[PDB]
Amino acid sequence: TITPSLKGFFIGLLSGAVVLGLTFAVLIAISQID
Amino acid sequence: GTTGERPFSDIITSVRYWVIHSITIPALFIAGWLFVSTGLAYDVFGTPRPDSYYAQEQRSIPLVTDRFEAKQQVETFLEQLK
Amino acid sequence: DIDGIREPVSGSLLYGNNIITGAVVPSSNAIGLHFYPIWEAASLDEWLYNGGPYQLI
Amino acid sequence: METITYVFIFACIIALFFFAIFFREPPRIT
Amino acid sequence: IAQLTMIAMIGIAGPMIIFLLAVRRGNL
Amino acid sequence: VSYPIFTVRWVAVHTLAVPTIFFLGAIAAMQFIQR
Amino acid sequence: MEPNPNRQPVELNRTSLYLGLLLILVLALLFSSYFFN
Amino acid sequence: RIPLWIVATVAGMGVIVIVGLFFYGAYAGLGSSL
Amino acid sequence: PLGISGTFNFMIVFQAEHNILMHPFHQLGVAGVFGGALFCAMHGSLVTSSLIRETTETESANYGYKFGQEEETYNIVAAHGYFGRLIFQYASFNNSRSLHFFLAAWRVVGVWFAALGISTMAFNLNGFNFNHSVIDAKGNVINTWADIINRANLGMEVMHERNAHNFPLDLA
Amino acid sequence: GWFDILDDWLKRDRFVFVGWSGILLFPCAYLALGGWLTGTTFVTSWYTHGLASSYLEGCNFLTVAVSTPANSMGHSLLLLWGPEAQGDFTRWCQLGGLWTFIALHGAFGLIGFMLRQFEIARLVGVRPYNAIAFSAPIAVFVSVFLIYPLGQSSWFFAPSFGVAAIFRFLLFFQGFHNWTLNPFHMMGVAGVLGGALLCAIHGATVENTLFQDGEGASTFRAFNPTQAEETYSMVTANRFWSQIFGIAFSNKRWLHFFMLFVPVTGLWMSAIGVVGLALNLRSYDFISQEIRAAEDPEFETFYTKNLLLNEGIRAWMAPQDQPHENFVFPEEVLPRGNAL
Amino acid sequence: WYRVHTVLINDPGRLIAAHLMHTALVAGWAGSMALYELATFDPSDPVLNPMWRQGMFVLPFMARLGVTGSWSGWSITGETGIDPGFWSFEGVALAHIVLSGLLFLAACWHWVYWDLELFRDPRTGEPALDLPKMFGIHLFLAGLLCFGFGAFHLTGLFGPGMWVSDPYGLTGSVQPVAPEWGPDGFNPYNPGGVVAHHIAAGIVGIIAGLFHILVRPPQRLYKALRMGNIETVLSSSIAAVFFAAFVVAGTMWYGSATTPIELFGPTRYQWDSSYFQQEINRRVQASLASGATLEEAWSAIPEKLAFYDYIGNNPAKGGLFRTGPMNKGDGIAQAWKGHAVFRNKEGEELFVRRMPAFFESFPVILTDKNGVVKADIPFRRAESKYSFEQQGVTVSFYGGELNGQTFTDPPTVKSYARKAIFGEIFEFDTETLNSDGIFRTSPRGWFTFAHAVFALLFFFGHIWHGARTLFRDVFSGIDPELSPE
Amino acid sequence: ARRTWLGDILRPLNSEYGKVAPGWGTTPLMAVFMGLFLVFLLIILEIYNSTLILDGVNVSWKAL
Ligand SMILES: CCCCCCCCCCCCCCCCCC(=O)OC[C@H](CO[C@@H]1O[C@H](CO[C@H]2O[C@H](CO)[C@H](O)[C@H](O)[C@H]2O)[C@H](O)[C@H](O)[C@H]1O)OC(=O)CCCCCCCCCCCCCCCCC
Ligand code: CLA
Ligand code: CLA
Ligand code: CLA
Ligand code: CLA
Ligand code: CLA
Ligand SMILES: C=Cc1c(C)c2cc3nc(c4c5[nH]c(cc6nc(cc1[nH]2)C(C)=C6CC)c(C)c5C(=O)[C@@H]4C(=O)OC)[C@@H](CCC(=O)OC/C=C(\C)CCC[C@H](C)CCC[C@@H](C)CCCC(C)C)[C@@H]3C
Ligand SMILES: CCCCCCCCCCCCCCCC(=O)O[C@H](COC(=O)CCCCCCCCCCCC)CO[C@@H]1O[C@@H](CO)[C@H](O)[C@H](O)[C@@H]1O
Ligand SMILES: CCCCCCCCCCCCCCCC(=O)O[C@H](COC(=O)CCCCCCCCCCCC)CO[C@@H]1O[C@@H](CO)[C@H](O)[C@H](O)[C@@H]1O
Ligand SMILES: CC1=C(/C=C/C(C)=C/C=C\C(C)=C\C=C/C=C(C)/C=C/C=C(C)/C=C/C2=C(C)CCCC2(C)C)C(C)(C)CCC1
Ligand SMILES: CC1=C(\C=C/C(C)=C/C=C\C(C)=C\C=C\C=C(C)\C=C\C=C(C)\C=C\C2=C(C)CCCC2(C)C)C(C)(C)CCC1
Repeated sequence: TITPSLKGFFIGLLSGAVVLGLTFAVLIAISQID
Repeated sequence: GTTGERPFSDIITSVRYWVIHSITIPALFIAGWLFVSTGLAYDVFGTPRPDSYYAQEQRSIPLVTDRFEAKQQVETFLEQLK
Repeated sequence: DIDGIREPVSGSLLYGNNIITGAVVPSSNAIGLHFYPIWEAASLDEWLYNGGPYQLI
Repeated sequence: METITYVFIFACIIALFFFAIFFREPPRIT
Repeated sequence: IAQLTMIAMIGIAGPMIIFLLAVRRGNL
Repeated sequence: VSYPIFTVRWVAVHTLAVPTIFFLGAIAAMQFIQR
Repeated sequence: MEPNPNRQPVELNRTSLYLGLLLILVLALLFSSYFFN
Repeated sequence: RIPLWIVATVAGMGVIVIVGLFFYGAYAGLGSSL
Repeated sequence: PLGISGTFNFMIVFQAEHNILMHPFHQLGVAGVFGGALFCAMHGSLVTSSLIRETTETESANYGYKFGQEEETYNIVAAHGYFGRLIFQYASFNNSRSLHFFLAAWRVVGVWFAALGISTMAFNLNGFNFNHSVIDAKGNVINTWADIINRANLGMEVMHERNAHNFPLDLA
Repeated sequence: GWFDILDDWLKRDRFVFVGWSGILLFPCAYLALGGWLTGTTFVTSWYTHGLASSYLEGCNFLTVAVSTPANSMGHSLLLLWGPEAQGDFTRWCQLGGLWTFIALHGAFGLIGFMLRQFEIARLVGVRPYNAIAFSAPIAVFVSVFLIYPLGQSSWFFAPSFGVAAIFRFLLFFQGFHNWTLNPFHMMGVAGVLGGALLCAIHGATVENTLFQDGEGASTFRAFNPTQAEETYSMVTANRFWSQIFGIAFSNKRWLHFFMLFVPVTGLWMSAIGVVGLALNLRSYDFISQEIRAAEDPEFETFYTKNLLLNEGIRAWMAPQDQPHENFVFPEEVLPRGNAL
Repeated sequence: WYRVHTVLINDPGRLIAAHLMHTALVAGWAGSMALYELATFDPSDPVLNPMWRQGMFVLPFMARLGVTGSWSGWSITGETGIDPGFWSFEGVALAHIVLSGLLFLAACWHWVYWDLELFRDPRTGEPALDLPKMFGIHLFLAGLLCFGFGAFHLTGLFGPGMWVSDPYGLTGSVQPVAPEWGPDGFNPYNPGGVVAHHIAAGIVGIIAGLFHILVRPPQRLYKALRMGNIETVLSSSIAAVFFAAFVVAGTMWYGSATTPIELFGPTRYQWDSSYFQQEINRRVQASLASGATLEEAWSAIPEKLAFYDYIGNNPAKGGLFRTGPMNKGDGIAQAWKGHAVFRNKEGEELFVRRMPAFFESFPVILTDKNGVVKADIPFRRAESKYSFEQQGVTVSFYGGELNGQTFTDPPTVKSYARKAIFGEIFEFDTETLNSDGIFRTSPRGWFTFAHAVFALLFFFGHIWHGARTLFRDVFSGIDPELSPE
Repeated sequence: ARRTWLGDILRPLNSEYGKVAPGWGTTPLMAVFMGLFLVFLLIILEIYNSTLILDGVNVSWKAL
């Protein structure tokens, strides 16, 4: 448990999510504005 | 058939364009040229200065030996040349 | 015998029994860019050694 | 064999050629 | 040092013979 | 007619367009260097 | 056991093979030698 | 209002001229034969 | 040499005496050939991708055209509406005749070039030479990809026509 | 219905259609086309192939590329936060990082883009024959960029993103693989050639069939766009070939679906053979031959000739090509004709 | 023809008979292959001629899951005094065989008896199938039959464990395995991570089954995805078949506990890892370092193990048209000749640089340690510097069959160096099946090659069928009447 | 439609045809199991690919 690459894998998961949450949250902003 | 087409087919002739763009083009050109003229580029991607390929002497090539500690190699393989 | 040296390389069927192998081999340096008219080879067997069939075709 | 096997498959393509440039089933104009 | 000037001049010459001809208007 | 400038057919253009005018610009520096 | 309706006629034209008979017979010539090895 | 034509000639030099620097840097550059 | 494998021999020799893969000509054979393939897939694609409605899988859809009819089994604008929609409009073809032409345009244009390329080197104006090109400061030789290409060449270079020439330079 | 709100915007006929596909297609299809260019002009492969990549190094357009990683790597996907670079753009850059990158993003871009066809043709309303025709290409790329590498030694031995870079890849195959002798590849050839032949046979078969349904001496003004029916009389052209080359068409419906087959078809062929090269399981030898050759210094076929090339284009190559397998090649040992 | 099998898209009557058949041609091919494989698998030896040598494609799969005994009286183990019952490669084969003619029989029922009761939807006077439902139970079932896999079989609670061997082909043997769901329970090599998987997803495969059998398909999915059209389920699955396909043809290539060595072959990456060597050698090192002689040292290293370090047993070296069992290639492996070390006048221990994957030919180069070239058979003889003879090399065998000897005459020495490039030299019986001398890939590799074109071809119409799914309407042709759009 | 022993006992299983449900309704609960899955697949993918080195997890033949 708590390996240096388990960590990198979590960090990668969020960064994955980070681009999902931002891309997706900015997609509906413009979604409903016309 | 239907087209929600915006200006375009003329916006180059745009009087304001070739103005707020007679500032943006060259401001972009040199912007990068510095990323180069500085030497930053190297330090960015690690690319070697034409003097930093082989150390002043030794004729080997810093080939990445293993797979898990690769970076470390590169590390010492970098400081190498001196 | 394409290249000059007398060392015939004949891919074919009734010799090189295959389709990817065999083919029609070129003329031989010997008689280069020279016109080798079947009727030159003092023997059709000669017109054969020297890629004669190639040209004509 | 083979040498034959090869000639045949060929002497055929020549057949299937003769059959398509003469027993072509006429294109109709309607 | 650099006649890079000459080539550009000769260049700009004829592509701007048309400019003047289009700004003076002249059945091109 | 009534046209805008901050359109997607714009974001696209500026995705690849400007880095490139940068890249080619960076290139001249590349073709001075030596030794 | 009454006959079956989903039994349409089986389609094939006289040059359809002229397209295939070629493809297969030629396909043969190539892939042959690699059989004789 | 700039002449749509001149928009095409001034630029058609941009490549025509930049590729010219490019082609020079191949006779003295870092990628020269010397 | 006329025969499957002789082709290759003939070819490999070439690539080893003329850097013909390093040609901005041979490029143009590929350029177009590697195009016609890319395009034959399109016009063939789109066209078939746009056919009226004449049978409903009773039999096939390739019957939507009895030969001779002056109609055009496929829909032109119905077609463009797509490609114009794939890559922005203006990029997809509007006029049908300016289309089909372009199809001889791509192939023939470069297939010629290639034809010239070989025909050019039959006089020894071979593909690009970058062997070593890229240098170091002291002078060490820094390898160009095309340097590798050199070995896979020098390799074939040496072995081809072995025992057929008694000197060091192949001038043919 | 917020789901339809996003949808709503997305697929709205902009200038260059976006779409749902747009959320996959567009990004990956960016950092890829991108990444290539990025390393093409800034990064060196010198630590994997001790060779120059970027334009900065002095390299030429042709001689540039984002060289696959050192074979020392394997197939590890070199994540940035991958234990390889441990998370470090500069190094991750040096360890070749861009490869797995460019390849994988392009992977998903090629996915996203095939889906980019299925979307449109379904909105606009048309047969899925475009996207279907994209199989040809997803194959080719998939066969030669993922499966190949994977079934072999390293990511290394995979093609490298550049011109001279792939040009190498070619000779490589001619050498230790003798690809040119494979039934498959000899079909890919069949496709990529005929498909082009068609692309032109028909191309100019058209430009020279159509009618005078316009005035001037130029065909551009000529009828369309979709109005009057047909420009080329498929009958007047027909009898032209049925009398010259013997056989011609009929039914442009198939001539438009045989134009699809030809290439998309043959191109898939090769893709198979190529998987075969993964396990080195290739078409190299013709038993019947080597055995008949072995015991007879007087039997020579092109086959053997070609076969000798390979050794040449291998002995000289490999060493400076496969640095990681420290090749040590004495001058003698090295094969080579007499006098050359 | 191109549509000749469309006559079933609807009536699951003559449609089940189709599946009922393909699936009798499959098990029909089952045992039939085995009798064939079976009818040619010379068991007499498992050390130099394992099933995986003499190309055996179906056999290997039996052993793995248990059946390793045969009514002939032997076992792919070596043992001679046992014999599972009806479940011997004999019955196993026989089994399917009966099944085929068995399934066939019933396949008939369903074509003639196409119009069947429950075959139609009640409310309407036409035939149809509640897909989401049939899937519900098929799924569920999957799960339960799965589940018990690890539950009894693989564990032994009821059945033969599964084949498992220790790090080096050596002591493999069918044996029960207890699940291990800690992290290591996910190492493609840790058997427990496969018996713990099958109880896991089987249990879960069950839940899903129940859910999917009860719950209902939320409209925006049943109307989005044209389900209700048997067409959609053919694409929603082609994709799962090719998905797993690709990976099975990935396990064989890359070490994988389901793909044992002793059953299919050596990992190509076992000749790349130099694997076998770093071991065999460490064994000569602990034996030598303790009370034993250089001649006594290698004698320890057993055949089996030496044999593995040979290239000819590396599927990497095959070729697309090397038509048969590896044995036809280099000959029927008879016995190990014994590791050979080359030396010279001086006496330094030279080392033969080996041939790797790609190369079908190599030049014999000798480099002592530290890596300097100390001898090599020269293609060019005139400016020969290291040439054998001139540095006069000599090899000596320790262990094996040729052991204790020391060869000195160039020709021979030179010979050994050549058969050296292949790794460990053995003596091959080529005569029996008249070998040719062109080592072929192994089934371990072969398999990998078909879950190729079969995986690759599959994906492509997952696109074509998945395109006849969403584009039903079109196909026949797009509406002869649209406006601008 | 022909009668059948086993058959009568099969439908309704076959009957509830167009058994649609309210709107996309149960979708979110689904794509939430995929979120866990797609990561899942990816978590082993990165362990096999030798990028996700876990404690006491030697991805070799040397397992036992
Ligand atoms: C045709 C239709 C195409 C459709 C197109 C669809 C496009 C969509 C693309 C999306 C997916 C692409 C991205 C997937 C990346 C997979 C990463 C990978 O590869 O991961 C790679 C690694 C494999 O591990 C390997 O392991 C090797 C040796 O391992 C062993 O090495 C020693 C053994 O001697 C030791 O025992 C050691 O402990 C042990 O690890 C080497 O180390 C390698 O460097 C290393 O890569 O992860 C593994 O386990 C591999 C497990 C993956 C399962 C198989 C999937 C890949 C299919 C290719 C395999 C088939 C082979 C091709 C042959 C012909 C094909 C028809
Ligand atoms: C998986 C089960 C399955 C089923 C029930 C079908 C059914 C069908 N497919 Mg299909 N297909 C499948 C899987 C399946 N496919 C897979 C996995 C792929 C890869 C993408 C395809 C790719 C595909 C294409 C490209 C096409 C079809 C088409 C069809 C239809 C054509 C009519 C008929 O079937 O032709 C069968 C008639 C024949 C005469 C078959 C003989 C064909 C010979 C020449 C192939 C030789 C193979 C055989 C000798 C050995 C095969 C073993 C090996 C494949 C395992 C039919 C609905 C066609 C369509 O029009 O739908 C109707 C069509 O163009 N399929
Ligand atoms: C997968 C990515 C990829 C990309 C981007 C390229 C790109 C290229 N390859 Mg290539 N190649 C690849 C994979 C790729 N290849 C693989 C996997 C192989 C297996 C061997 C090859 C084998 C190969 C050979 C043998 C050759 C090439 C050649 C080429 C070049 C000629 C282009 C052409 O003729 O197309 C025709 C055009 C189309 C099909 C339509 C699109 C055209 C492209 C996308 C645009 C080209 C413009 C360019 C990028 C810059 C121009 C700027 C201007 C247009 C504004 C081109 C740079 C030729 C070369 O010599 O390089 C010039 C050549 O001889 N390739
Ligand atoms: C009745 C159950 C049954 C059992 C116990 C067997 C057992 C066997 N069969 Mg077999 N077979 C069966 C039914 C069965 N068969 C049927 C109905 C057919 C069609 C006629 C066949 C056709 C057949 C052939 C052609 C062959 C066999 C062979 C074999 C033997 C080796 C194959 C093997 O190891 O399986 C391997 C099976 C798997 C590893 C399972 C893979 C299936 C996938 C991975 C599961 C997919 C699940 C799906 C996605 C649902 C989701 C799951 C959910 C829980 C998440 C083995 C003794 C081989 C043989 O006889 O060699 C001696 C052989 O060549 N069978
Ligand atoms: C060649 C690529 C390709 C293309 C063009 C298609 C096209 C199609 N598929 Mg499909 N599919 C593919 C690959 C592809 N698929 C693979 C590899 C699988 C494995 C299961 C599937 C499984 C599948 C199912 C179950 C279904 C389809 C269906 C379809 C059709 C409509 C739905 C769909 O497209 O979903 C496309 C799906 C995606 C594009 C996935 C989204 C993108 C992924 C999830 C991103 C995740 C990657 C992430 C960054 C992780 C990193 C990876 C790491 C290794 C680096 C359409 C024709 C539907 C259909 O046709 O039914 C009739 C349908 O039901 N597909
Ligand atoms: C895919 C999953 C799977 C597979 C492939 C197998 C495969 C096998 N198991 Mg097994 N097993 C499993 C899951 C599985 N198991 C689970 C979850 C459990 C928990 C209990 C078990 C528990 C278990 C035990 C205790 C035993 C096995 C055994 C076996 C093997 C012997 C069966 C044989 O090959 O004949 C397969 C032959 C056929 C499928 C023929 C099909 C058609 C014929 C005609 C059957 C019907 C004929 C006729 C109509 C009458 C049949 C019934 C009656 C005659 C018996 C092998 C097949 C036995 C072993 O010894 O095998 C060597 C054994 O003793 N298993
Ligand atoms: C000669 C090589 C070749 C190239 C250059 C090429 C290029 C293209 N083909 C396309 C389409 C097609 N090709 C098709 C069949 C074929 N295409 C073929 C061969 C090629 N096709 C072969 C011949 C078949 C025919 C037998 C079908 C019919 C289509 C489509 O309809 C489609 C189209 O409509 O085009 C107009 C376009 C789709 C654009 C796209 O997917 O963007 C999305 C992907 C992006 C932006 C990222 C790139 C993805 C790749 C993996 C990344 C690689 C990046 C580097 C390698 C760049 C390479 C440059 C260096 C190596 C020098 C694109 C212009
Ligand atoms: C008339 C048009 C008709 C169509 C056919 C035209 C085909 C012409 C092909 C020419 C391509 C290469 C030109 C070589 C010039 C040269 O050499 O520039 C090189 C980089 O090139 C380049 O950067 C090539 C630029 C291509 C990148 C485009 C990819 C997609 C991005 C576009 C997005 C735009 C929004 C760098 O030069 C280098 O310069 C020095 C390095 O700094 C070295 O010393 C060497 O001199 C070396 O040559
Ligand atoms: C050693 C050589 C062996 C290798 C073979 C040689 C390469 C063969 C390449 C040609 C195949 C392409 C056929 C196009 C399909 C087609 O459109 O022609 C169809 C069939 O014609 C054929 O198949 C006829 C095949 C024989 C033609 C060979 C001509 C010989 C040389 C002529 C020299 C003239 C001086 C006929 O019509 C087609 O089928 C019709 C239905 O009967 C439909 O209308 C279709 O739409 C389509 O028009
Ligand atoms: C009669 C009967 C029986 C039995 C039966 C049986 C047992 C049968 C069978 C069987 C059989 C007899 C089987 C089979 C089959 C199989 C098959 C038919 C298969 C196949 C084949 C194939 C598949 C092939 C080939 C190929 C090629 C050519 C190449 C590639 C690959 C392939 C494979 C494709 C009994 C008395 C018991 C009871 C009932 C009745
Ligand atoms: C990287 C990366 C990324 C992204 C990226 C990008 C963004 C890329 C890009 C890019 C780009 C965008 C690049 C570019 C470019 C370009 C260039 C540099 C160009 C050019 C050129 C050219 C080409 C020119 C010209 C010409 C002419 C005029 C003639 C012929 C044709 C041609 C075209 C050649 C991120 C951050 C996400 C992550 C990390 C990595």
